[PDB]
Parts: sequence; structure tokens; C-alpha cells
Amino acid sequence: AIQKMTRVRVVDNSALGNSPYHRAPRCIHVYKKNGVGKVGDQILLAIKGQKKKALIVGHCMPGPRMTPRFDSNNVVLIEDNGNPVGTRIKTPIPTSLRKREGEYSKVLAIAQNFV
Amino acid sequence: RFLSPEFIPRRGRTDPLKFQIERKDMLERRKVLHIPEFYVGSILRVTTADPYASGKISQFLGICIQRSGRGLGATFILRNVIEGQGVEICFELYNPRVQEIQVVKLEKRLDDSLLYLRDALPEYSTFDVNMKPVVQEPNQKVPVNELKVKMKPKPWSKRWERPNFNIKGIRFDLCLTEQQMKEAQKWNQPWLEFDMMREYDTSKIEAAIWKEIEASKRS
Amino acid sequence: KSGTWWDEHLSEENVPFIKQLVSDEDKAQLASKLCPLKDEPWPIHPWEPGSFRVGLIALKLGMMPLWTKDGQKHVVTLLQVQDCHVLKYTSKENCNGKMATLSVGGKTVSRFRKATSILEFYRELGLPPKQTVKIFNITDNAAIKPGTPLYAAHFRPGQYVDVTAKTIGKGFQGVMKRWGFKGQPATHGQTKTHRRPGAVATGDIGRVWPGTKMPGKMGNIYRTEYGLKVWRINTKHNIIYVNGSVPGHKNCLVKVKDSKLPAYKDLGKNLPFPTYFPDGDEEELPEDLYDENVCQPGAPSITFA
Amino acid sequence: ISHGRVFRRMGLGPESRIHLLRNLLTGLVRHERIEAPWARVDEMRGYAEKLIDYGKLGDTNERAMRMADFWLTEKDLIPKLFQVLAPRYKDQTGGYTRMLQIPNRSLDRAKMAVIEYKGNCLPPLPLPRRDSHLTLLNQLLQGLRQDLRQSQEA
Amino acid sequence: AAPKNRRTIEVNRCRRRNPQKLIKVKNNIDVCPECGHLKQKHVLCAYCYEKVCKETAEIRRQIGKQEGGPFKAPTIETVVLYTGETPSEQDQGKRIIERDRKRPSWFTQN
RNA sequence: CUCGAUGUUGGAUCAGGACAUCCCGAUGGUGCAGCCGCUAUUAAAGGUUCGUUUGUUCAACGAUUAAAGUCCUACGUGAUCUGAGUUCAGACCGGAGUAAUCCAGGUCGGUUUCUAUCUACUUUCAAAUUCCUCCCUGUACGAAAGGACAAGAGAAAUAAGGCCUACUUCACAAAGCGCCUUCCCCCGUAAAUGAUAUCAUCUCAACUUAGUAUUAUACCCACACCCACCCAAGAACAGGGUUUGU
RNA sequence: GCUACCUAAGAACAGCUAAAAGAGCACACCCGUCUAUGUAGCAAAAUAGUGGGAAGAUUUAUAGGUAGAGGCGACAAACCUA
Ligand SMILES: [K+]
Ligand SMILES: [K+]
Ligand SMILES: [K+]
Ligand SMILES: [K+]
Ligand SMILES: [Mg+2]
Ligand SMILES: [Mg+2]
Ligand SMILES: [Mg+2]
Ligand SMILES: [Mg+2]
Ligand SMILES: [Mg+2]
Ligand SMILES: [Mg+2]
Ligand SMILES: [Mg+2]
Ligand SMILES: [Mg+2]
Ligand SMILES: [Mg+2]
Ligand SMILES: [Mg+2]
Ligand SMILES: [Mg+2]
Ligand SMILES: [Mg+2]
Ligand SMILES: [Mg+2]
Ligand SMILES: [Mg+2]
Ligand SMILES: [Mg+2]
Ligand SMILES: [Mg+2]
Ligand SMILES: [Mg+2]
Ligand SMILES: [Mg+2]
Ligand SMILES: [Mg+2]
Ligand SMILES: [Mg+2]
Ligand SMILES: [Mg+2]
Ligand SMILES: [Mg+2]
Ligand SMILES: [Mg+2]
Ligand SMILES: [Mg+2]
Ligand SMILES: [Mg+2]
Ligand SMILES: [Mg+2]
Ligand SMILES: [Mg+2]
Ligand SMILES: [Mg+2]
Ligand SMILES: [Mg+2]
Ligand SMILES: [Zn+2]
Repeated sequence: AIQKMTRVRVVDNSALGNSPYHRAPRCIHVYKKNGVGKVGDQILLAIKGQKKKALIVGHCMPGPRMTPRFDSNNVVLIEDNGNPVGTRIKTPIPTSLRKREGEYSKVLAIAQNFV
Repeated sequence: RFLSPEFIPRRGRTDPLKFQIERKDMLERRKVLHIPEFYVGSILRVTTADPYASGKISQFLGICIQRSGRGLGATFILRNVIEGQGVEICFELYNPRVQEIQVVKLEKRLDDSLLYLRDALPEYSTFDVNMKPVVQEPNQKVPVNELKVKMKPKPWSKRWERPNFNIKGIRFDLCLTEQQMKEAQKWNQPWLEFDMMREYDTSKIEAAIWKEIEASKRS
Repeated sequence: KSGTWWDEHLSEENVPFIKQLVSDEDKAQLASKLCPLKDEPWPIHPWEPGSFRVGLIALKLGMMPLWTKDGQKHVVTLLQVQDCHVLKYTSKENCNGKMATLSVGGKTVSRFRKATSILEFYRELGLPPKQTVKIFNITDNAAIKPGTPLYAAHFRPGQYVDVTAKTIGKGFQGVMKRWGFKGQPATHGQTKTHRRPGAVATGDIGRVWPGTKMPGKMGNIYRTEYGLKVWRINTKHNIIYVNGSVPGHKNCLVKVKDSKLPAYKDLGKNLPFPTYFPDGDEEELPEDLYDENVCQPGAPSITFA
Repeated sequence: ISHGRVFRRMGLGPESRIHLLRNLLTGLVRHERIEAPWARVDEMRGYAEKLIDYGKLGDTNERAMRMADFWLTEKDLIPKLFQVLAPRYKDQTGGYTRMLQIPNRSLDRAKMAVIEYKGNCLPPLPLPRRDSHLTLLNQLLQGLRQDLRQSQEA
Repeated sequence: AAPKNRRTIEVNRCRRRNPQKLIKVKNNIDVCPECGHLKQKHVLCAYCYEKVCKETAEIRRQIGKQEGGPFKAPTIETVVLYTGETPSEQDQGKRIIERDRKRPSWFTQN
């Protein structure tokens, strides 16, 4: 769904993600051997001239049945350890992400709405 | 008589026995889960078991924008805007994880497909998740909502103005100029509607299906 | 010297009569074989490690989804056994191979369209001709008397099978569709070179190696899908629900056999041996056999509690 | 690959195909028997059969009238369809036309066929007739039939 | 790509006289019982078909004279009546196309 | 050798081969505790990334990877493609020359034909590789820090072969972006018993064990109804069906 | 009788903007940017689309003039009957 050069939308409230910039956030690497990122995959972003890792929490490409499809490509900025940069995610995120609480426990804690 | 669209098989060389045995499974599932009558444009609330949700149950309310598939695999797509984020879920009618399908508002729209709502203003895709079901009177004609939506500026996901789509529920006069509408007419195929050999008559197929449905209800 | 066909010289009155006559004989011949165990059956030996039993010939009806109790979706292929009978038995000595063989045929066809040699073979067998005949390697203890009918309940849910059939024929195809070649760019000056093979060899050898990938006929050859799980058996219609997809088009004839994969070796201890005899069966099997993990159509909705 | 493609590719494209077929169908309604290349007659035969069904709906059915208006380029034939052809087949549910192969066309050796609406007033085509019931083979089978019927009643 | 060498008549004869290139004998030719001329089993007799077409053309020319113009198709059925015949009870209300010749034997009145 | 012509860089396409092995396998040594390394023996089945600038091969850099191997094949491959460069005719700059013109320099522009006669080839039908997660385990190891192997479980990517239930492009069907299946080994050494040489010694001593496949099995297999029609079979031919020949 | 330049006397240039125009948009008309096709071709230089100009140093019909040690040239060593 989300590959290199794909422009993404940061759905968290981090300052890095919401500050105005002349270039939109863009994917420059997907941490998957096939280079195609789906919900739950980490990607590298070129955002405000910096390199920051992000977690995909939604995309427009149809997925398996019974899974939500969003009108935008949504990502959440995280650190290398997996900690979220922001403190609140207002945009709804799929419940399927809760299968990955082992590694994404803190990111889920800041998610207000699930779909 | 409403025959759910998944019961009418698509034209092809499939052996009729395959459709007969598939209908036995659809009817056996229909007596465990009540699948109500609904159309594209109706507001539904679907409850499904989810292993990772809170309470192991999930509820989603949205407008039905597409009905597709045949047999056990038939599906429908619900659309809604939650916190400004448009979301769609393609539900499987006969998937055993579905607990309930509730028709919040039963109605039809000017089009058999509302995929163009993705390119309309968000207001036309926004429905309160806690809206109360509106009662449907007995033996009344299904209400046809003649709402024509206003579209966002081009480009759109698809060329909704092209004749092949045959969309009647869009305010084209507001969003498109006269020259743009004339260009779209270059793709018109006036001979298509009169091509008799393309007509697919399901009258006899539907009549036989109704007999199989009635037999199951007796046993 | 001019060619002839069955109803060339028949009058308006005789064409309906002949059709009805031959049709009834076919039905009578098939009904006479429904009691194999009462017609001097061969010895029924017990299953032993290393034993190989016969397979089936089935028609591919189509595909259908089913869900497991864990919520996962599995698509399956419906295979209907249509008039499957054992035709010939060849002993290990006469086979010219390491094992004995048992010939099986499936699906009745018109006698007016078969060669004379084939018709006299079926005349002696007392069965109408079959569309497809396949040869199954078996052990001596698995031999079955020619003329014995075979049913879908020959297999049981939980078993793994191999399905062999002719793939869909796509005719003469280029390298891109046939072999997955990348082709050449759409623009930037390509001159009449977009879907072509490119270089086919090096200049040194001054030839093309045998087996080089080139344009040619695609599909319409025998392929085998291994390790397909049997999810469900419908004994009334004699249909096998097999996991995934099988080669060939819908309504084609497929060869069904026990899976030969090493992981599934010696799993026939609980399977019917040498085959399933519904007449012999003491208790009639239910209309549907289900694997333990399959959600039956009438079961309550899944709940994760 | 053309699996399951039921329509032929003729004329200058999809539209021209319909117009080519429409001209053949219009000529058939007027003359009730025409000859044309075998493939084109075979393709048009399907439309010629369905046209009668629309004619049976009646001239008061607006959908039937629109269909007839399109497929009949000569408007004097629309009354004929509804008042002559459709009543003639009132007691039939199909098989309104018969198509037979005729000798190849002289100029280009094209395979040719003649198609006509059954029940026309024109001289009858030399239809292929089955062998008489009095032939040697048919008499041997008649005896076999007689015998079987006698054995069943007993 | 041009021929590197001339092809011999020996090679050319093998290509030209190959059984694939030869004309195949037809085994579906039979005599027409009505006229005696030859016909193919699956094709109508050429001689008989031409005879039917000649009569069909004559009748059609008569229909034209009665119609007397374009876009004048009748709304009633038609019956061809030859010399020495009159309309039957079933021929009432049908346009009568009169042919100035004796009814052909193969053409049966109905 | 070839100037009565063997078309000249890099790239695209498709790759055949070598092993002097980049990764994966198996071993000896270590200044090898462990985790990582270094070096050597054996191994060519399988694999060996995507981008910014540059015509570039290279190189630098960004982000990755189990790894981003070295070579040969007319510096593989233009009767398959590309023409940015180089290398005609126009032009400008610097320099040389009295000038015409010139420059291992730079710069902008600049026509890439071929209908295949022969050789070869056009289903080597079917055994698959790798990473990661969990677990083992915070165990072996170690002062601590740090931190495995084997076994087992799951989940993926790629490759090969198929398929259309749903999704998607679509709509009697063909497709992927979707789904399904995928099964053996490989030899370097490590060890016993035991002579020549009455100890010892794994032995181009007789011999024993790790240690091996007659690669297993699978697939295919009956064929003067056949004029004609239909087809999921197909360029033609062939093949399947017609008990569907008004 | 092509083409370069010239001489005599002719012809053509919609619509819109500006209203002043070797001005802009844009037909006819003239030219030939880029790509594909074509390459014994429809064509010994073309076709399709895309383009420059289109009241001017414009385009164009007719007749005449300049001739090879030459002509003519808004110099490309252009053009002077493929
Ligand atoms: K040379
Ligand atoms: K040669
Ligand atoms: K020694
Ligand atoms: K031309
Ligand atoms: Mg910067
Ligand atoms: Mg789109
Ligand atoms: Mg095919
Ligand atoms: Mg491509
Ligand atoms: Mg070219
Ligand atoms: Mg091209
Ligand atoms: Mg044509
Ligand atoms: Mg030479
Ligand atoms: Mg290679
Ligand atoms: Mg080596
Ligand atoms: Mg390799
Ligand atoms: Mg080279
Ligand atoms: Mg070329
Ligand atoms: Mg070459
Ligand atoms: Mg160049
Ligand atoms: Mg200078
Ligand atoms: Mg240059
Ligand atoms: Mg240029
Ligand atoms: Mg060629
Ligand atoms: Mg481990
Ligand atoms: Mg010792
Ligand atoms: Mg000793
Ligand atoms: Mg003047
Ligand atoms: Mg003007
Ligand atoms: Mg101007
Ligand atoms: Mg201008
Ligand atoms: Mg001189
Ligand atoms: Mg100059
Ligand atoms: Mg010069
Ligand atoms: Zn005749």
C-alpha cells in the first residue's frame, strides 16, 4: 500500500508531525523485504528535512475482508525503540494493531479511537 | 418478494448443482443469523466478534455503498466518517463472526453504487454512530432517497461523469461546465442499451430459487 | 467409403426410440453394480504400513469459501465423483513396473462417439464408457474387483490428497505471459520492442541451448497439486471439499489420490481400506462429514470468550 | 485467449457490428428470406429470434416499441413485426427461424447460409429430409421396437 | 535476412509435394434425389436451391408491382396463387400475389 | 585473420559458464571464555537490494540486507531495443596560427535499415531457499558487562507451479494488487580396532563408525463415430463433447 | 517552369482582445519544434499527433531578368531542374 515516495499523513499530535513545512512527509524506506508496507509495518520518513521512523496505522489500499480501509495513508511517528513521539492519536486506528501489543504497547496506549 | 442479490448467480458455465449446494449453506446460516433486507444507500449497524477488540466485540455503523459477490462469499461495504477520517469496511454476509446485522434506516438511492461518495463532500458520508433505528411500516414501498450530492473539486477517483457509470445522484451542473459534459458524451455507446443478445433474463432462475427457499423454511 | 454417424440413416421415428433405448440400458448397467459386496468381491485385507490404495476421478464443480473455528477463511474446491468405477487390474508381474496397478474411469459418455475397441472392452465389463481412465499404483493387498463403484466417502476429512489435471490452455503465448519476462520500456525511444525476449544466448556458442525459454504453447498440460487437505465430504452428492485450488477449468475431470508427501506417509491406518463400501457399511454415514476445525453452516456464531 | 467470448468481431468495431447485423435483420423482416455469409447469419440469428419476443409484448409496450424502432431501419416494417410476424408465432415459444448452409459464394468462395422466418409465403427451401421409415435399417429397428413394447406389456 | 544459398528443386519438391500441401479427397459428396445432380451432405443442392431462388425472385417482382413504391409493406399476410386457383377460406384477408404460370409441383399449396 | 565493412562506450532485455566463496552448508587452527571476529580446508544446488549527482564503467553519499562476490562469455548480447557519451557536415569560448584551419579541452545541436533461406532453439512434466519472532534463556560461558548452539513452535519474503470464492482491473471470461501448494542428499574431517614397526598409529594396510541416494516416488498410458455442429482445445492442423444432428 | 535574389503589374489574410502595434489569442494560409509510424514507404523526405508564425522583414498566382573563370546569398561554403 505504502511504498517509497508515498506521501503520508501523521495522525498523532507530535510537534514534528504537525509543524508547517514546504514539503509533505514522504516515505523513503519500508522495513519489509518486499518493500510494500501495510498496517503495522515500520517505515522511514523524510519529514521537515529529517529522517524519522513511523508506524503505519491506515492506508487506502483494500486489505483482507472485515478490515477497515481509510481515505488517507496514516502513520504515527515513533522512536527507534518503538516509543511514540506524540501523546494522543485522535484519528481512528484498526483494532488489528492490538495483536502487536508486545512491541507496540505504548503506541496503542495513546490511541483514543479504535475501528 | 425481495430475493437477496447474492442468490442470483452470475451468467456462466457453472454446473447448476454447485449453486444448489451453495444455497443450502446460505439458508442454513440464515436461520442462525437474521440477514435483513437492505439496499445500497441503507444505514446498517453490524456487530462482529473480534479477537483483539475490547470486549471481543466490535460495532460499525455506516451507509451501504456497494453490494457485490455471489454465494457464501457475498459482501457489502459500509462507509462512515469518524473524527473526520472516512473509513470503509467490506463485511462478509455469511462469515460466522458476524453476530447481528441491524438496518438502522432502510432506503434506496438514485444509484445502485455509491462509490462516488468518496469524492463527495464529507457531510454526505457522515452518520452519527448512535443514531436510533427509524421504524419501517409493514408492506410499504421501500423509500427512495433522491438526494443529489455535491462533489469536491476534480480530479476524482474515477470519471464519474462518463456514460458507462450512469450515475444520476450527482449535481453535475454545479461541478462541471457545459464543455466538460460534452467531452464526456464522446464515450457514449447508444447501441449498447438495444443489444438484445446481452440481456440476462433471471426470471426463471429466480422462480426456481424461491421454490428452494420456501422448502427450507418448512423444515 | 463415406463416413457415417449413428443417426445418419435413422428416420424421424427411430431417433427418439434409439436415444431412449440406449439411455435406459446405461442406467440399468450402472444400477446393477450398486452391490459390490454381494457379487463375489475379492479378499478385503486389513491396512498395513506401506500400503497404497486406489484413488478417484472427480469433476471440478467450482470453488466455495468456508471458515474455521479460529475465524480464518479457507477457500475450497468442490470435486464431485460422477460414476466412478474400477475398470482393470494389472498384477505386479504384468505391469512392467515396481507395483501393481488398478485402472479407474469416471463420468459416462455416449457410446456413439467411441472407438469400436473401446466399446467392446466396456461391453465385456458391463458398464457404459467413461470419458477419462487413469492408472493408480497400488499394493497387492489393495486390489479391487473390476466394476466396483467408488464414492466420495472413499476419502475422509483431515486427510491430505494430491489432485492432477490438465491446466487451462492459453494457446501460443509470448515470453512475458508464459515465463514472466519483464519486456522493455514503454517509451524513451523503444522501436517495436516492448514484449520481446531480448537476447536468447551468447555470441560465442553460436547456438541456442536446449530448453531455452521462448514463446510457445502455454498450459493444457498435466500438473499436480500436492498436500491438499480434505475439509468436508458430502455423502449424498458425493462431493469432496479440498483445500485451495486445483489445476484445470470448472467441469473438468481431476485425478484424486492420497498425498505422497513424506509428512503424510502412513496416515491411512484409519482410512477405508481397500475402499469404502456403502452397502457393506453397517451404519449409514451422515449427509456431511466435517473436519473438527470447520464451522458448520448451522453452528452458532463464533465468540472469542 | 478467447474463452467464453460468445460474440464475433466483425465490421469496423462494436458499433459497426450492430449496424451490420441490424441491416441484415431489417432485410429479413421485409423479405422473410435472405442469403449472406454463414458467420454473419449465425450471429444475427440470435437477434432475429429475440425480436419476435419483443414483438409479442405488443405495440403498446413502450420498451418493445423503442427496441423495434432501433432494430428496424425501415419504419413500414414496425407494423409488420407487431401485427404480422408476432401474431404468426403466437403459439410458439421459440424456433422462429431456420438457417441452412448453401453453396459457397462464387466470387470470394465465402461460406454462405440462407435464413428465413418459418411460415413465410415464399417457395419452400429444399429442406434436408431424414431417410424414410421404410428403409431396410428403419424396418429392422421398427421390429425391434415392436418387440420391446410387446414384452413390456406382458 | 536474405537467403544465403539457392534452394534446390529436390528440396523444393519435398516441400511442395508434402501430403499437407496436397488437396484432400472429399468423402461427403452424394447424389441429390430430387434432381440427380451432386451435392454435399451438409449443404443444400445447388441445382434445387437455384430453382427455388428463380421462383422466389419472380414472386418478389410481383410483390413489388402490388406495393408500387418504397415503405409500403403490408400489414396482412400474403398468399401466392397460381393460374387456375382461387383463394381458399384460410386465404381470406391476405394479399394475393398472382403468378402467371402453373403451380410448380415442388411448391405445395397450403 | 578481416578495410568489394568482423558496427564502436555505458544502459535495457535475457542470461550460459569458472570458483580464486560475498551470503547460506560442513570442518581444522586461533593471541577461539561467551557474543562478535581472523585464518585455512570442503562446497557453485540457491541467492546476491532500492535510491540522489554523473552519459558514464567506477567513485562518493542516503536507506537497507543473511549477502549486496570476483571473473569469462567478440571488454556476452544493436538482423531484439536504447543513442546520453564518443565520432561527420552548423555554432560559441579559451588557446595555437599571417591566414585557411587546428585542439588527448570544454559547450549546444545532430537520419540507428533489414519481409529469416539454412543451423540452433521454442513445457531439462513434478524433491525450495532464506530471514525473522517465540521458546530454549537471561540458561551454557564469564569477575562483571554481555550473551549463545542444537531441539521444538509459529510467521513471513523470494522462487517455482496453479487457480477465480471474495477483493481489485473487470464481468458468460481474462487478470493481480488476491488466493492455494511446494518433499532427498552431498565428504572437509572427527573417532575405534590393528599390522608393517609385537607400545603406539582413523588405514593410498587388511578393516569399523559418523556416512549418504541403483535420487525416491509422482505425472503421462484404452483410440477409423467423426460429414457436420459446439467447446473451458486451438494460428493452421490436432484435441474434448454431441445419449445436445430443428 | 525547381531554388536564391530582383523587376513589372495583381491577389489573400475569419473571429476575439487591445485599439497604438515587424502587439497577443486564434481559423484559412505559410512554416517545420518534438515523438511515434514509415525505411524498395502512400512518399528518391511522407503520415498522425504536437508545435512556430499568421497586417507583415508576411504568404501567394502570372510574365520577365541575373549562367558556371559565373550567378545569387539576412554566409548555412546555402541555392542555381531529386
Ligand atoms: K577492416
Ligand atoms: K547452414
Ligand atoms: K603407522
Ligand atoms: K505521399
Ligand atoms: Mg536538509
Ligand atoms: Mg485511483
Ligand atoms: Mg484455451
Ligand atoms: Mg513494462
Ligand atoms: Mg525508426
Ligand atoms: Mg512501441
Ligand atoms: Mg475484419
Ligand atoms: Mg564479403
Ligand atoms: Mg546466470
Ligand atoms: Mg573452492
Ligand atoms: Mg550461484
Ligand atoms: Mg561487447
Ligand atoms: Mg534495428
Ligand atoms: Mg548482433
Ligand atoms: Mg548524441
Ligand atoms: Mg576563438
Ligand atoms: Mg553533446
Ligand atoms: Mg532540437
Ligand atoms: Mg523478425
Ligand atoms: Mg535456537
Ligand atoms: Mg588405539
Ligand atoms: Mg598394537
Ligand atoms: Mg514592384
Ligand atoms: Mg484578422
Ligand atoms: Mg504579430
Ligand atoms: Mg502569435
Ligand atoms: Mg571553361
Ligand atoms: Mg559560418
Ligand atoms: Mg564550414
Ligand atoms: Zn437437387
